[PDB]
Amino acid sequence: MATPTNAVSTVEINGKREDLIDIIYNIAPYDTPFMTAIGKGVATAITHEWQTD
Amino acid sequence: MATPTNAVSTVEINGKREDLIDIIYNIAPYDTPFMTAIGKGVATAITHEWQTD
Repeated sequence: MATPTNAVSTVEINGKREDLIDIIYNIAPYDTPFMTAIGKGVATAITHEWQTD
Repeated sequence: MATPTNAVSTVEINGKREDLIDIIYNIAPYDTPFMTAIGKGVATAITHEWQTD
């Protein structure tokens, strides 16, 4: 009903390139405060032992 | 049974050395406020005497 009958419109065009941006939006947090706060150490066995007084 | 059938794992081996750290954690307090606050002096006898008025 629209377009002057035999009008060259976006429907008839072939080879229209798509537009996909090269950015992926990810904002999920992955911080580990407790693990960052505490210290590091080495274990040499399945069971790890220490002492208190 | 989620292990290879003929697999040498920590379950069946023997002679594993223990893992005992070389630190002893003691946090008991031993401060003496009243001793630090008051003065110090020398007594030269069994009985110490002074005067008031």
